Amino acid sequence: DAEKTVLEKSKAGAQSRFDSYGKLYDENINAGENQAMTLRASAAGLTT
Amino acid sequence: DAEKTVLEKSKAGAQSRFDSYGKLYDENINAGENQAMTLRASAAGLTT
Amino acid sequence: KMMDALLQSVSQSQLNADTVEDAFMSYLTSFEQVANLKVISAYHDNINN
Amino acid sequence: ADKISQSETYRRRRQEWEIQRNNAEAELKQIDAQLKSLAVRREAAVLQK
Repeated sequence: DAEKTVLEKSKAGAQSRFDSYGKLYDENINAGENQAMTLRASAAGLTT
Repeated sequence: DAEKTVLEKSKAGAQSRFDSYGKLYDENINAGENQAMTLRASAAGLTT
Repeated sequence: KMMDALLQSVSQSQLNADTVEDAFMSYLTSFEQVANLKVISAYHDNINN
Repeated sequence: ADKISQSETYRRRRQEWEIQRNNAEAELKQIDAQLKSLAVRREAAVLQK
């Protein structure tokens, strides 16, 4: 029974790693990362 | 029999890691990475 | 050369309707500038036409 | 060129998070089968009793 506790409570750690990585994947680019893209690209349009 | 299930279903994870890394290796440089190379090198030719 | 301007201008991670629209309007600006020009003079490289 | 290289960086980073997420999911999946084996092992210990 104690060995069962070891297994399932390590599984809680694996679940926390899995869901945290999925949360980083689904929202891959936040509001700041694309803001830099738009800002950087606006500088490219001044050449003409 | 359950121990067999443990082994083969961890092997599925190893296969997913192996093929994902091979997919990153065979297509090492995508269409964006070399685009920057060509763009950066075009700036070097304006010195003359 | 303007299609090479276009490709590297549009090559990025995030593509939206406004970004691609603006990239196209800049391409079209280049195309229009190179289409309105008029010829002045010419030379024929060979003795025979 | 720096805008393009930043974009390719964010893309490579996201692919590395697929390698990590898939590794975590596989480890999660193998733990459940470990529990199934232990559930048997415990039934056999009750039966020894």
